[PDB]
Amino acid sequence: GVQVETISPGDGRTFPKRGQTCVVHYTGMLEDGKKFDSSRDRNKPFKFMLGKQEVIRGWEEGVAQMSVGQRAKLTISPDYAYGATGHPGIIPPHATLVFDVELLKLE
Ligand SMILES: CC[C@@H]1/C=C(\C)[C@@H](O)[C@H](C)C[C@H](OC)[C@H]2O[C@@](O)(C(=O)C(=O)N3CCCC[C@H]3C(=O)O[C@H](/C(C)=C/[C@@H]3CC[C@@H](O)[C@H](OC)C3)[C@H](C)[C@@H](O)CC1=O)[C@H](C)C[C@@H]2OC
Repeated sequence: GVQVETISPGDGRTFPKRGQTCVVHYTGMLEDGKKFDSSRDRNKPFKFMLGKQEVIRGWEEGVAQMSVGQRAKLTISPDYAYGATGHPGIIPPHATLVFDVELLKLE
């Protein structure tokens, strides 16, 4: 599944609902620590809509647990990420992933 470990607290009140757009910054790394992506390096917040099957299960369920302003470490088992398939040339098969995610606002 997905573990959510808080880095910095959010408001504890405003949680994303199905049909709302989450605006986040994130960094993604493999379990061994190798960074593979960062919206911060891209200098553009990442947007996705909850309930629209847009993101890996670990995100769909992990970000749902966050409130606006919260920064958290999401540790995600391969089955809640890219599984045995992986993501060609980025995510190897059977990868546990770690995301640093900050929920900036809802739209
Ligand atoms: C068509 C291009 C389209 C690309 C964009 C909109 C880009 O602008 C984004 C900024 C994405 C990044 O582009 C540089 C890049 O992000 C990663 O690096 C990454 O950090 C990641 O893991 N993310 C992104 C942040 C949210 C969680 C997760 C994800 O869920 O991503 C989603 C994802 C890949 C879902 C799979 C869909 C197929 C299912 O079969 C599989 O089911 C297991 C899940 C992603 C947002 C898709 O909805 C949309 C796209 O892929 C991926 C390793 C590879 C991906 O590039 C492709």
